[PDB]
Amino acid sequence: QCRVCSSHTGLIRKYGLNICRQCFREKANDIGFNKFR
Amino acid sequence: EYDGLTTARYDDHGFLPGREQTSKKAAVPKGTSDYQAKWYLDDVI
Amino acid sequence: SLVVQEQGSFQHILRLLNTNVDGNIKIVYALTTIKGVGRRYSNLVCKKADVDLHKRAGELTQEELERIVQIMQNPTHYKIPAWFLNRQNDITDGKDYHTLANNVESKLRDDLERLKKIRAHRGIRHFWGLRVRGQ
Amino acid sequence: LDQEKYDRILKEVPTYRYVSVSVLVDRLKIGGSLARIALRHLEKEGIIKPISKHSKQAIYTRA
Amino acid sequence: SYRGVDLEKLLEMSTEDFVKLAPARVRRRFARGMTSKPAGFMKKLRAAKLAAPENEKPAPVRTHMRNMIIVPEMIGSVVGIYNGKAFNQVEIRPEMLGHYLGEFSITYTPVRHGRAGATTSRFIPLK
Amino acid sequence: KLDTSHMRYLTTDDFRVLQAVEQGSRSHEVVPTPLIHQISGMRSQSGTNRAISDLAKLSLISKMRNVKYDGYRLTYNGIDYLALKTMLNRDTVYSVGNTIGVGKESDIYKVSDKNGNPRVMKIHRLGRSNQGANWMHLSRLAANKEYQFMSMLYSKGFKVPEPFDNSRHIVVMELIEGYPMRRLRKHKNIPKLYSDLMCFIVDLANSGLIHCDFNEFNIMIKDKLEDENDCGFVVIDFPQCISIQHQDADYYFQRDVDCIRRFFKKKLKYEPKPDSSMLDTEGFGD
RNA sequence: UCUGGGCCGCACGCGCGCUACACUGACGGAGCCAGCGAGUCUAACCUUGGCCGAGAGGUCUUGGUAAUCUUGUGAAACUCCGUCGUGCUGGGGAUAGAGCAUUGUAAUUAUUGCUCUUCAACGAGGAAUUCCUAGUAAGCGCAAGUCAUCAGCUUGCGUUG
Ligand SMILES: [Zn+2]
Repeated sequence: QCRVCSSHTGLIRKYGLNICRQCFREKANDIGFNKFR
Repeated sequence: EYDGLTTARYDDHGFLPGREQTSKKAAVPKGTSDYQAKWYLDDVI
Repeated sequence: SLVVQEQGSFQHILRLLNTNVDGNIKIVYALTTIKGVGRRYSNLVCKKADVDLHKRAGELTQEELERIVQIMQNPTHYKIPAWFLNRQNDITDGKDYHTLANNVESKLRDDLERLKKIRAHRGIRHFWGLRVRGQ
Repeated sequence: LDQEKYDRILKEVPTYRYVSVSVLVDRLKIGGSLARIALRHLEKEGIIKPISKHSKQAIYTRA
Repeated sequence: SYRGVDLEKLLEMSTEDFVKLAPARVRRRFARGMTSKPAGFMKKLRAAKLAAPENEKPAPVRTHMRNMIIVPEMIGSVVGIYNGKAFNQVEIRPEMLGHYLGEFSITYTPVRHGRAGATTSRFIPLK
Repeated sequence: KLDTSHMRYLTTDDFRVLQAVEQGSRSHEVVPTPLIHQISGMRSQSGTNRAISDLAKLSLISKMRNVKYDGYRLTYNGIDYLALKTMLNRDTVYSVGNTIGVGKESDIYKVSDKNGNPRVMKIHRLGRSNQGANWMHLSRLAANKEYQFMSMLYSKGFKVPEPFDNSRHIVVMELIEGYPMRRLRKHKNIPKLYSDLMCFIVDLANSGLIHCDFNEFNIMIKDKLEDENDCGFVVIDFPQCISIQHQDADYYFQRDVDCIRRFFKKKLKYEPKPDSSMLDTEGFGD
């Protein structure tokens, strides 16, 4: 599950990452995903 | 009278009197719950 | 190819295996009129017996009709194997058969009353549905 | 009934001009499969001549 | 009959020979494996079978799994099958072979729609 | 939307305050707090505030304060509720709701009376919400004119059902145990009903009423008995009717006749042996 | 914690879609063109090739931890040559039964795929309503996510236009 905020909803299961989207949308730049286009 | 009342005395401010015409017919296989006996003898007019 | 026309000797409405067929469409699609025989089964039955299917069903002879009828009850002897048949590995006798137009309804009624005397959910669901939407 | 429709095809072909399967069944006489068998037998005969051949439409000329 | 086979010879062979006369679903179910608790189920089944009085019905064996293939060592036995709430006492007859046990155990009372009096009476009060 | 379960949360004082709101909102544009406090004629400020808060948390009265101008605004559901209270004062509505058919301007629910007989309803929501007064006023007058149309159609021996009341834009109708031809499959005595359905066009046009949207979906066919198959043909073409003095009635009339012959030649495969009823004979009939 | 049921149950209303009502088409052979991708370790993903089987698929091996192999993803719509003639037809494929396979511990309220049979409504759709100005509408398939198995769910890609 999402190991940030105990999120059992909104998971993305790609690449064995299991973060929810609402925690991925602010931690993307620290991971490396930057908004380009 | 209060004996012939399906619901409580609230009909001035609540529901409609609900009619429940109970058509109880018995099917006999030996040992049967209410569900299968409800599935066996349904009649629609 | 070549046009070949004959003075008469074609029948409009014929009858085979106590079922009516019409003699102006091709043989396969005159044999789709009977029930329990579709397109592909009739193609296989007619192309076993070296019947030209480009020509029509009005010029069918009786010796073709008798050999088609002779194909119908035992197709297994003439290299029509198991997976083309409707009755396959039955619970009653354990063999394979192709059910006919007056036997598809006996098969369906036999399956439904068998589900009734088994008292399965499929049977009581189907007869409850029939007895409720019928009424 | 064969000889009179032999006469109908062998009379109708030298009357009108452009022939296809649809034009043969617009003579209210013949079916389309028999229209193709008459077309191929007529190509073997030589009353009509070919202009364009395609699997859906094929026009011809009276000669 | 099961495959054109008389029933009294069918009562006395083992499960592998039933698989050799089975359809594809039963053979594929046998081909992977079972758990150990149907062995105790058939043990108490034949224990209730051996205490049966002659020319009568045997002791009921209250069953609960709804996924098991019928294997006919329980011919003549009577079982009560769980539906999730209650029990349906069903006797095994030898013409129901090749079937799951859970199709003898319905899950709901049916959807009634031909009753306009009870529907009209139970609407929400508007006052 | 409309959720009718919430108005029984209200006391007598709450719809007394709601009646004061609908009385004060028909004289000015926006009613403020002291006109609700004074027009109601009730004792305390506290009860008015409690009733206004009861309508506010049930989303029936919208609080608006546009720069030192406190005021209140009626939504659709509050005027639906007070129309159903003044329908309750006429002791006929008792228990409401199964949605069968959602129209553009009229939504159909399934109601009952104190007697328990099956009935239906016709609400009217014009605009669906930027509430003013023209939308709900036009819904009210449309409901009123179709109530007079409904009573005039029922009073002249037609197979058009019985009206009861026109309580604001809330219109309460009798349920008919009837089926459309989407559900209907085959009937025994098709030419008798075809005779009845040209005679319906004939005496509507003799009355001067021209029902235009007269498709397959219009006709509702009641089944009175199951052994003798008694029949009744219910026609719902109320906003699309046009008068006989209008200039474009000709293609409407031949469209109605052309649709009924094409629908009875399509499904039931029945052809008209008498000729079609044309416009001028019906024009001289009125 | 243990089992067993569901969330899919059906007079129905509403909505988003798929397939069709056909002959610019249905069927049988041949021609055959892409791109965005993705893919397995302390496991078993994408799979080439050879045998068996009508097929579903099974089986024996091999390549790729990746612009290297799948893959040139030889995709579909399409192109030609033959069958069908306007006939609810050979259009349509709903429903249903039987058998064989695969995944899952477990498939019945049928997971899914194959073979035969059943061939239901449905003859361009009323009131009204959605989207759209150039590689754009529309038709068509393919890839990625949900993935144990299937899409009619979503996002992209490419073909014709
Ligand atoms: Zn989170």
